[PDB]
Amino acid sequence: RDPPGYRYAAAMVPTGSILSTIEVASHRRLFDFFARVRSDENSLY
Amino acid sequence: ARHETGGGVNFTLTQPRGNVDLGVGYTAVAATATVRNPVTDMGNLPQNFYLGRGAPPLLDNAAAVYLRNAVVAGNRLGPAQPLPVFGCAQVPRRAGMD
Amino acid sequence: TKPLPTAPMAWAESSPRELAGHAPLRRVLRPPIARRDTRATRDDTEQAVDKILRGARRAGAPRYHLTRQVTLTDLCQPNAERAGALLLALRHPTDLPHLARHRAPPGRQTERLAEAWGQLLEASALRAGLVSFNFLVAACAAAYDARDAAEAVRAHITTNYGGTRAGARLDRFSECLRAMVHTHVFPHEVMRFFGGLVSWVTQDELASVTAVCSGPQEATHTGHPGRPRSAVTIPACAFVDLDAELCLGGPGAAFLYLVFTYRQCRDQELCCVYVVKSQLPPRGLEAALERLFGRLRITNCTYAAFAELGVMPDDSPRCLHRTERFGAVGVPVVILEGVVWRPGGWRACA
Amino acid sequence: MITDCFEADIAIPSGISRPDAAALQRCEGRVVFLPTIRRQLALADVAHESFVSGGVSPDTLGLLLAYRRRFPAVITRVLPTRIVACPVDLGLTHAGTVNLRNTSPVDLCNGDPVSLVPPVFEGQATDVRLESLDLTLRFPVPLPTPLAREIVARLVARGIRDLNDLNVLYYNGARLSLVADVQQLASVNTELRSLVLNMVYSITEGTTLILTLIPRLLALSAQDGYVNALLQMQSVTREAAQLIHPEAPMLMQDGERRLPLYEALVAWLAHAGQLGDILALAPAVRVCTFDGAAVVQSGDMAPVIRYP
Amino acid sequence: FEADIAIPSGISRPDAAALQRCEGRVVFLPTIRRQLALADVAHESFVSPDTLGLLLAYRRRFPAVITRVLPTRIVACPVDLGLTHAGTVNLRNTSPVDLCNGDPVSLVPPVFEDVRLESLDLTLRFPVPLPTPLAREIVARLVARGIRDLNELPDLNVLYYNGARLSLVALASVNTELRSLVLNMVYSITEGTTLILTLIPRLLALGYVNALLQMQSVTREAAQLIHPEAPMLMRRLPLYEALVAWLAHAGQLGDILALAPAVRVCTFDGAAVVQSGDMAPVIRYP
Amino acid sequence: DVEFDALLGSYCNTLSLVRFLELGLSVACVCTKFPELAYMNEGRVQFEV
Repeated sequence: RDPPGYRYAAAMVPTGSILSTIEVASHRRLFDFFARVRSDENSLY
Repeated sequence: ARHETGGGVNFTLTQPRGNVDLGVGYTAVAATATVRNPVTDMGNLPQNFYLGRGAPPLLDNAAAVYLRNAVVAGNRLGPAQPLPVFGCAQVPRRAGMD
Repeated sequence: TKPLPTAPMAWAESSPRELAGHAPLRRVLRPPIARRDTRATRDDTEQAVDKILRGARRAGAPRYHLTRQVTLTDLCQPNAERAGALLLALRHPTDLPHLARHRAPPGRQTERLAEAWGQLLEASALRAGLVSFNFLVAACAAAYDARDAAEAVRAHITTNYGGTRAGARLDRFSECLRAMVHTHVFPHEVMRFFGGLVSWVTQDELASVTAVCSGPQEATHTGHPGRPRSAVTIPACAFVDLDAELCLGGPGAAFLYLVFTYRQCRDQELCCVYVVKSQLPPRGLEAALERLFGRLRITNCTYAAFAELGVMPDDSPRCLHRTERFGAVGVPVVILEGVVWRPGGWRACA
Repeated sequence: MITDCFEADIAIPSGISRPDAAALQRCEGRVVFLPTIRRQLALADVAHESFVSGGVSPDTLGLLLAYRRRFPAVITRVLPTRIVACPVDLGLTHAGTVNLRNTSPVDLCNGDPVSLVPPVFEGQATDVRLESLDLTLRFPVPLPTPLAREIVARLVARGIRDLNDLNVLYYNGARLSLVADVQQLASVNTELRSLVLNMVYSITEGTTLILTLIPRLLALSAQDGYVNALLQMQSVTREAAQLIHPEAPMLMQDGERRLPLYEALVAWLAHAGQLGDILALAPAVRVCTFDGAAVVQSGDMAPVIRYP
Repeated sequence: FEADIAIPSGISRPDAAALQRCEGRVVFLPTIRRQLALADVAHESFVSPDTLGLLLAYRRRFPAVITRVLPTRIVACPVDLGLTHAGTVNLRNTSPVDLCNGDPVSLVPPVFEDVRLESLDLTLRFPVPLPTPLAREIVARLVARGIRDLNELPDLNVLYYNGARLSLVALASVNTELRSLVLNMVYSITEGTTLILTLIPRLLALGYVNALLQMQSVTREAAQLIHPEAPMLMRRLPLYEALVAWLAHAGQLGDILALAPAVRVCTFDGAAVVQSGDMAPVIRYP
Repeated sequence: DVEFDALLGSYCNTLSLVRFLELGLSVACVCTKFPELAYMNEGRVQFEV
């Protein structure tokens, strides 16, 4: 497996919004790099 | 055209043509004047049928082999090598012709 | 260079049909789809730079495959033999004292081949190398039917090949091959075809032999621009027709074939190599080998072994029968013309 | 090009009726046996009247035996004045994709080698007769090789009955019957001698070891379902163990340095395993479609790559 | 001509390096087609076969030698078509046998001793490219070993090629893997030599054929017939229909056990002997 | 006697050319074009929920 974490500097400037909101973790298998965070985390920085 | 063989390159030319004979009736004649030398020697060279094939052999292999050997032997014609099964019998080659 | 025979002269440039594709594709149009509805040298070396430039603007010629192999010159010589001769490659020779010990019929000498090979390394001293074709005739010269040219091939090889007492190799290498027939490892299990000569580089005891492993013969880069042309030369002991012996005078492409013949008698064994020109396919060839070589079949359970060699693609194939001078000895040499090499595999006939 | 395409030109004669000239364009990719590899032949050197001996028209068994004396060529293109063919024995095309046509009732698959047979089948012995020239063309029938190894086995075995049924096949559930026909004695003895020289040469002293292993097989076939499906309901070794109790020789002459089993198999392969090639001819062509499908149907043309 | 084999995405760091390790190794693709999936090449696509099964399937599929291996697709040049177009392709040895110059090279299923892609979960078994004189010997030894394991010898486990010792032993899986050949080779002989034994005493008809037969059988075959009939005996037997089913079976094993070459090695400006592990310049077109 | 044969008329078609963006289905697409795709390994898209 090669799940490289997403790129926060780029995602700091998004191209377009999502619309629907759902619990995401309910279905994971659509994605590759999937991460949950509680309110903040150290590696973000 | 172009065709390349043996490393050499070969050209060939062709032309289409046509013939119509616009005479009605006999328009030309061939008269045979003289006679150069006859080709075939007018000889005597009788025939063997043992060159040929397709006749039922007479029943005694003692006799059927007997005749053939007493005929085919030494004949100017009769097969030299025993008959090759497939294509044809072949005439003994002559040393020289006249 | 722009002559005035322009009916065929433009066709010798490979043409005007190069624009046949180039006009509606490259010349027109805006489609892919539109909308609807200092005195002598330089110029002496300067035209040599232009010759690189004349070669760089554009990149008929059939293809080859040239091979080179560095070859010790004990048994074969690319030196005495000119361009346009057959060559034959080999395997490693220490497998010879091993395979003869198990492939022999019961009641023969399995230690015969094990000693006969060491007597050739101890006779050519007075390793999958190469054996040229002309060298192989003089060894098997004592088994032929046209023995006079067999005594002419031997007449020059003792005097022209690099080495002392090449006739002592000829009398020993044939003794090796007469041991191959007895020890039942047949020489067609060893001899491999190597293409016709174009060029060769000499040194002490080794040679860099270049040859055509596949393709036509007459247009190879022979190396000499004065003579970039070579024809195929074969001694007349081996060249056996099957057009005359089978009365097939009908025109068509002829096929070239390498043929071994075997003779197994008690200490009287023979070797013969033949190059066979035929109009026969390989599926209809062995029936002719039954006809000519049945005397060796009755007296022996194989009797022959053959392989493909090449095709003369002419409608009328062209042979020659001359006596060339290799050194100082005239050998009756059959010269084949318009020969295209394509090899093939071997065959057993028990 | 000369090594790639070496295209024989059967010349067409001058006077041909349009019922017969349009018969040739219906025969685009079929098989023509060139007698030599000339670049110029005639239709009289191709047709079935060229195929006859002196007064003797060959039967369907002997008609195989003079295919292999000639050069099988696929016709590539039929011009109005000549017919262009590529002989297979040299080399097919530059890139090498020629087209046959299934005159057989049998479909092909990718990778199947194509052996060609004289027109054996019922309702299929189809000879294009050119009545405006009196030339009949027996175009042969291309088949997959598990058929042509079976049909030639049917035709050989039927003639050997006549020295003292068999004529029905199955291929992919299609019952197809071949024509029961008279067979000439000169053709059968060429086939009969071609077996017994090749079978008896395939027997060596190692084969007397293997014949001891026959009652091992009937001991083994009653256990495995594979050998029970291998032998047959109608084999010979199932009867040739119950009459035959062999024993192996204890010592052999120089039996330590020679290999008894190894010498038998190579002597078997080079004489008996080769034998299906000897009676018939060799499949010099197999089918490699590019993009269409895995199966070329009957009547449809089929792309073609040379076969070693 | 060159075909592409698309790698499905989701390849790990070692599995993407695993396809990089097999640069010039042989691949069978079912049909010559421009796009083709990597499941078709894989060992899963062969269904699982034994060594009689793989020799059937190497005669239907079309071999391609892998050229440059890109990270998204695998580029494959087929042997029957694009090797008459592209002249020389490199090919890597995996055999323990050094390839000499100008050798007809066949490919053989790996009987001796196989890259598995874990992220994709499929195995790629590649054949072992060794030349045709060995290919006819090694299979004939391994069949002959299987018969002496059906009751060995001190010999027959050892081959010498080019002065080098080969080891077929290096096993109990191998003898059962190659077992369905052995049950066919034993059947194809013992059915053969009984039909000979049931037809020569049945006819022995004398035109000259029996004169050709019994003179060639003069203490050679008829003594071999009598010594078989001494270890034997001498209703109507279904003889003439047993010929057909044997000829259809005997002619079929000759094509499995042919092991025809595709590759000839015309080296140029290189060694005459390509070692094991190295690449060999490879052609199939004259 | 006098006789004929005749062609009375001949009729082609017109291939309909259908732009994809004419179809309502293009709603579901967001189409953009790399001029070069083939030089790209795995591409990505980030989301943040």
